[PDB]
Amino acid sequence: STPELRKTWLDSMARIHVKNGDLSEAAMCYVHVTALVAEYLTRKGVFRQGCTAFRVITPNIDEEADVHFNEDVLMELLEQCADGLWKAERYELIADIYKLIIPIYEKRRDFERLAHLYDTLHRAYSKVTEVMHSGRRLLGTYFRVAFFGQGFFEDEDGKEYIYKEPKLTPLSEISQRLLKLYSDKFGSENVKMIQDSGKVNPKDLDSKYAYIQVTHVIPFFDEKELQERKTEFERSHNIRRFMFEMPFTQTGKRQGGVEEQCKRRTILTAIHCFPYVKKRIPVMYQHHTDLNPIEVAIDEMSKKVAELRQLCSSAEVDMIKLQLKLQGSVSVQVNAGPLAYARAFLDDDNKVKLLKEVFRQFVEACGQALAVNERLIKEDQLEYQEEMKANYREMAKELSEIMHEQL
Amino acid sequence: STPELRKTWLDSMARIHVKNGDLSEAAMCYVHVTALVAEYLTRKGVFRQGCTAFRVITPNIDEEADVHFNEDVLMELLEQCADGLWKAERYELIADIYKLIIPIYEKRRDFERLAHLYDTLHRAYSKVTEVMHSGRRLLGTYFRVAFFGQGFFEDEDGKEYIYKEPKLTPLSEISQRLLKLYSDKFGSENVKMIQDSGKVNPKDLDSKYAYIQVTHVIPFFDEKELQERKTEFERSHNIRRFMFEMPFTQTGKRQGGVEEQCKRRTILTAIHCFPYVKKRIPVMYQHHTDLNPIEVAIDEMSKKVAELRQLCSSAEVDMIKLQLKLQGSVSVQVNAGPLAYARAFLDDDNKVKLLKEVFRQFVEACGQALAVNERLIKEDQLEYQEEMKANYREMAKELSEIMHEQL
Amino acid sequence: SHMQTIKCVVVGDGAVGKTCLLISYTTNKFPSEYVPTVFDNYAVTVMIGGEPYTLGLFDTAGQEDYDRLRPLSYPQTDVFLVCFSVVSPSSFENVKEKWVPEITHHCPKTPFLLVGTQIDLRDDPSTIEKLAKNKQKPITPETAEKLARDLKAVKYVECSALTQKGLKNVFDEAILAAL
Amino acid sequence: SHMQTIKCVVVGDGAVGKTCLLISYTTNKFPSEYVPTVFDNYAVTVMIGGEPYTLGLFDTAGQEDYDRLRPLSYPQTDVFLVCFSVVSPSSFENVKEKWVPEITHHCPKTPFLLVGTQIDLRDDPSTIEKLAKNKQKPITPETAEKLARDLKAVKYVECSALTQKGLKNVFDEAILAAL
Repeated sequence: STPELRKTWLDSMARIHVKNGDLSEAAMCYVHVTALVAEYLTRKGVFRQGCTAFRVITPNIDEEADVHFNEDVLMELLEQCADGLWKAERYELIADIYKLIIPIYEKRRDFERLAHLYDTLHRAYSKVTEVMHSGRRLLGTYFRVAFFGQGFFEDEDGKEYIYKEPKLTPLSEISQRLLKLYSDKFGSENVKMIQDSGKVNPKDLDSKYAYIQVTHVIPFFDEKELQERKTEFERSHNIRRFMFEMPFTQTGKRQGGVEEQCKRRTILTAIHCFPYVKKRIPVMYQHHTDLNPIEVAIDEMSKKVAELRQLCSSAEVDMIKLQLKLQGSVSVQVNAGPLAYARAFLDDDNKVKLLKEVFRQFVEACGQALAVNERLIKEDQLEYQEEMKANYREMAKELSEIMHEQL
Repeated sequence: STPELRKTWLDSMARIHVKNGDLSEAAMCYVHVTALVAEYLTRKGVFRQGCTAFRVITPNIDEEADVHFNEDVLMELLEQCADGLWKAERYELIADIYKLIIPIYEKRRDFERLAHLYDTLHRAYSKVTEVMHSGRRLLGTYFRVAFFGQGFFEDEDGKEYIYKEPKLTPLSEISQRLLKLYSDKFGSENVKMIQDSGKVNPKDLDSKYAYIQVTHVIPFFDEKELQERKTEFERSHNIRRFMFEMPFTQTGKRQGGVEEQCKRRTILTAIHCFPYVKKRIPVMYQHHTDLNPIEVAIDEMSKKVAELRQLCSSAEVDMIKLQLKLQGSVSVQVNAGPLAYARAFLDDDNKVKLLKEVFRQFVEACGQALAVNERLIKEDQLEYQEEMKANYREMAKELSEIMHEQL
Repeated sequence: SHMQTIKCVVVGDGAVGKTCLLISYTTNKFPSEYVPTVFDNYAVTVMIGGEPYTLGLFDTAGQEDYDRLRPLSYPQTDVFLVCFSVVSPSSFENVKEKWVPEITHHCPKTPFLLVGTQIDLRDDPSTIEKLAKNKQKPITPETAEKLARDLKAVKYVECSALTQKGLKNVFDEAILAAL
Repeated sequence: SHMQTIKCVVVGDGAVGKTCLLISYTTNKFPSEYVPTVFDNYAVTVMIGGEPYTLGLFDTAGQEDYDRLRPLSYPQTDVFLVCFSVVSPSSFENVKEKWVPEITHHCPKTPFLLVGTQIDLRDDPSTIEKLAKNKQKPITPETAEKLARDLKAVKYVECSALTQKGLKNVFDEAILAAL
């Protein structure tokens, strides 16, 4: 009766996820229950595959390795996973469930059930093209969370998690929520937020306090993964690794001038993939890679050319967002400006070469952005557009003074 | 270039089938072309299965055992089979085609194409439940056709075919059509219709004439096949065997009295299954089984009890059709009446027993039919209903006089 | 949804071949080839304007022994088929004298068609001779159409169960008239 | 279909922490933790009434060196955010004296909100002391709301980039005002 007991726990977890609006975690709970019934029934010779058939839906399925269990029960559970995944807005995964039941319905000649599942699949793929175009699907945002204070957290002390939050939950929201939660259960004066995103050395914490560290992360993928995961959905599903970028300087640290600014990229690996049957998952392993100030400079410049390109390459261009980015490259008011990188590194280690390359595409990109904007502006700008053009010319002149080149 | 040449012939056949409105034969032509491209591409390692993957759609596929051929071409051919089978109203077979392309669309992330095929599948299964309820799907009627007259038909002389005709084409229609066709091309006075459904001995034909024999047949299934083919569609698709029933008497023959009436059931096997890439298919093999007059009597009685039962067992009963059948069992005006069987065989070979059995269910069946009709009649009958009740009572009395039993 | 079952009652003299043609048509058998049945009445599915229809053909005895019971089957009738053989002048006569009177007594507003039978016998030398010796000839379509318009029959149709000529059309028209 | 990109222009004095809070919010980083950028302006996607929205935050220099160029970015603006620090009386003053005059000169009908910043500094002993020696106290919400209704600001919102308190709400309101 372990299988029955596991189902009971998973069913109970799912209900809570449903009340909380965490419908992907409910859906994984349905999938895990269905996987365990399928495993059981395949062993009995009643169904042709167990657990591993669901691995495409979630690698976490490995964790699951009566006449309360039979074909009818499996069928209803499959139907539940399909509707569960619909509600979680993970449309792309519905066919993986339905492939498992289709042959059963065919064998039973149940044509009304076949009609129903195909209608769902059609709607699912329609939603997919729809949200792929509109960006209105928000599958969640992620944070590293770690607690500190033996006296307060008991066993939770020092443990790091990745938290998967609903929709577009911002740092300000989760950090204030957790601050509240524990302020309430320990007293506001005994709870401290650690803002520093670096490793916290416990030896410099005050035992008198409960500390909470929250840091925003995004899913991380290497080159090989970026090539296998070709859509936003595929980069939002079955994700185990997360990354954030932290400023430092050698004289330690964080925020400095361009000449001194380093960056540490930290990759964190969770023990399970998201989404899972829980919305927070222990960190298993981590590591990092540091970049030089010239490397940081190269990094930021590239993300800017790619950005301006994407904006221009669009079928239909978003003018405001194009203007936001263009203005902020050529008409900088507040920050140091793109040129500060050129002065600091391109004024007469030979990966100086590469920063030069990037700056070459940047001037062309801003160039393209101007051309595009010219055709979108409705006169009431035009002066605005003129200035940016003037700014852009001026800027090109200087980069030549520095790179001794055209542009 | 045989594969290319076969495709050319199949494509050409299909066009003709389309102009003629024989959309199942066009559809089989699409399937055969698709099967041959799949065979080719599987051998090249470009696709994971050829010919045999289409055997579920049609066993005739075995007959099919460039950079004009590639994945894109296969995909378009698959799409064509799906639409072809839709137009032929063979909805149940569309998924067999789409299973072959689904993984290709998934691999290419082509979500709009996935959406489209699932919409078709949903509509297909909706049509299936719809026509399963309404009987408005008419997939065709079949006839044995055989020609005679060396001087006229050359090589066609003596050859037997099964012809698959559109919709509900009746004997009167195909027989008059073929009579015309050949009357036109030989002269009306040189063409004779053979109505006799028995084997025609050529030795008693007049060489001076062209003869045509047309005989209506229906698909034939043994017990094992009736159990595997559980729907009307499954008994209308991939059919190789056909049957008709012919009266004879020992003093030869055809139509006699109940005491002398025999029946020959002839089973004919076509060289290919229907539907095929042609609407007429050579007969390969045949055989027959004769029934006794008492066997004929048993046969007809059963078909009558089953008939009355089906009519009564209906969710919603069809009153007229119930009345037609009921009246024709208990209030017989023209023909000899059910009792003629009882007199001829049940008046004081011990399968006499079985005829007794059947007559037992028949009286009960007519009984049930009366009860049912009582609740459907709208007064303006009632007298009519009363008479049939009176007729039924009278009839029961006599069968007791004969079987010495209740009833 | 469920297919609809038209009630068609068939009347006419007893030796004009009416049952023969009902059995031939509904079994898709030439007249000599069908297994005789001891049961009465027939159902056949027909396609009209692209749609299927179940046609219920209620057979009647044309003899006087049955004048009483026959009209019982007349309630609920959607269409009547009034049959005579075109090589039997008495048949034709009975259409006028017995048959349409009877059906329009009971069903004043239900349509009926005049059905001419055994049209392949217009060509039979022996049949024409037998008719000749009483100064008669087979009924022609012209003369049958007349009776049809005068009696208020929807129309006249004719056929040979033997040659199958006109057979399909007869029941196509019966369904068209019921609709 | 395609998601819609609200134009929000941010103005206010140069040392009230305005850029800091734009960067903190849009990068989801505490003020001390973000990688400095040499670029200006920020985009962030926010969910309002169940729907996503791209918010374009156009940053401006609050210095006089920029009075000329700054207003160039004002055409096409859907909403203004007028920022002052609640522990800087001159900031507040400039809202009245420079900032709303400027934006309502150029965009008479575009909504704006009053944004109070550095609210975590109301609690700082040193900051309160510095203000005290000039006979001043940190601005309260009450006094800020007043200025907001008198100036015709849609409303007053305030926040600390440091503690993250009120930060999300500030830009939720900016989007609500643009709609």
